[PDB]
Amino acid sequence: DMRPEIWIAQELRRIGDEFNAY
Amino acid sequence: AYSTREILLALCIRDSRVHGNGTLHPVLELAARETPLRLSPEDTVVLRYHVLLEEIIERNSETFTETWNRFITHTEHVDLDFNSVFLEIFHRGDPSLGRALAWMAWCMHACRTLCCNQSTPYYVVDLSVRGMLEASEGLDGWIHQQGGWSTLIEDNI
Ligand SMILES: [Br-]
Ligand SMILES: [Br-]
Ligand SMILES: [Br-]
Ligand SMILES: [Br-]
Ligand SMILES: [Br-]
Ligand SMILES: [Br-]
Ligand SMILES: [Br-]
Ligand SMILES: [Br-]
Ligand SMILES: [Br-]
Repeated sequence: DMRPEIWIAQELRRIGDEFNAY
Repeated sequence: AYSTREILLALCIRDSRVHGNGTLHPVLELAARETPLRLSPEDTVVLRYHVLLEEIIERNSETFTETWNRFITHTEHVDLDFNSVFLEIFHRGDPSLGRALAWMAWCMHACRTLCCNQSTPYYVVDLSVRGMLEASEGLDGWIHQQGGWSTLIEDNI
């Protein structure tokens, strides 16, 4: 139920951390 | 001193101005009235962020498509659910520029998807734009600590 939202946040944290070296 | 809500809303409007008919969904008109938006969508700071966020969307095209589709097809209360995504990004370690931009790009991509699909019910567009704008207020403390949105683009990105 709240599972989609935790996956989404995992992905955006990852994307944001990749950018931090960009 | 422009708020995160103002800059996100200006980005979404600009993004609408440059996709499809260039027409604004009634929901974006409403949000401009009610915020109230004091930033121009044609302001250079908005054009500059718009390019950075479009670069992030394009680089992560499929992941943005998938995450948004999963979100919108599983939610039973769209505006509330934006808040949950937000907190899991920004209170899970310190906020960073990258995470802030990743969030803003995801929101702008969601708004673009919702506004380009002529079949999308009004209430789904309305609650999503309200949801993203309200949740984004949570960035104001940290971005102020960085000298504001304008400082970040002019000097750090
Ligand atoms: Br997690
Ligand atoms: Br204007
Ligand atoms: Br990226
Ligand atoms: Br794309
Ligand atoms: Br809903
Ligand atoms: Br949609
Ligand atoms: Br409508
Ligand atoms: Br409706
Ligand atoms: Br500059």
